Amino acid sequence: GSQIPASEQETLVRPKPLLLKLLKSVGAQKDTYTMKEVLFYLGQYIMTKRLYDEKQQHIVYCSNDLLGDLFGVPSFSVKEHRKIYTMIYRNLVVVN
Amino acid sequence: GSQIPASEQETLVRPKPLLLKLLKSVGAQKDTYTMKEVLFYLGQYIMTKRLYDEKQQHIVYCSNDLLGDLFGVPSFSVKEHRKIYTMIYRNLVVVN
Ligand SMILES: O=C(O)[C@H](c1ccc(Cl)cc1)N1C(=O)c2cc(I)ccc2NC(=O)[C@@H]1c1ccc(Cl)cc1
Ligand SMILES: O=C(O)[C@H](c1ccc(Cl)cc1)N1C(=O)c2cc(I)ccc2NC(=O)[C@@H]1c1ccc(Cl)cc1
Repeated sequence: GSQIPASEQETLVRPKPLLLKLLKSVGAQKDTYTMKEVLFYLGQYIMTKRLYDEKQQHIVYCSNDLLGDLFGVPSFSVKEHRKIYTMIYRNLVVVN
Repeated sequence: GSQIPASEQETLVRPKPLLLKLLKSVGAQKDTYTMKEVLFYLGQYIMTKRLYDEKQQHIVYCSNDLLGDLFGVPSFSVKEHRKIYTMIYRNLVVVN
């Protein structure tokens, strides 16, 4: 989360089928996570498939990728935390 | 429009306050347009403010532009025709 209220970073959530598959494919193994954990695994993911741009590393390109289907965009910046979060929020259910 | 029938491109619409200002900001001067015209002005806007990705030209990076707020995305592909129509529709009222 970095600059997302730490309180919000610990928010307990249940990823929907598509996001859950993304997570487990990189090593995750629960059905319930904290936002901070999702970001972490989503972080490994980006890193392993190298969805980042070599010369412009803070920009991710997920056009022809499963991530692109979850987020619904061809690219985003890892510097804009609030936007990534809301993009992640649509692929899960917040456990109350 | 494209991938979208001509019957749909000619649909009559009334942009909402923000999209309207957006349109008039690039030379438009009506309060009601056809989808085809909105796309055209929106095309000039994108081009005029150089919002296209230099190395992935089919991607409109509108993250830090008012266009980002209206479309609700940090970016989008000009190949996703139906998605663009949807984003535009949310910003207007179809003149019945
Ligand atoms: O570790 C961080 O603090 C940072 C981060 C950036 C934005 C947000 Cl919302 C949370 C965390 N982050 C990265 O900088 C990062 C960037 C790339 I390019 C690749 C991996 C990576 N690793 C991270 O753990 C996160 C991160 C992971 C997934 C996503 Cl979608 C965004 C950022
Ligand atoms: O001219 C077209 O047929 C095409 C177009 C693409 C998608 C849709 Cl839905 C309608 C029209 N189009 C562009 O390819 C385009 C691309 C860029 I990058 C910049 C301008 C541009 N000009 C256009 O007239 C359109 C277009 C304009 C605005 C938007 Cl939001 C999307 C496409």
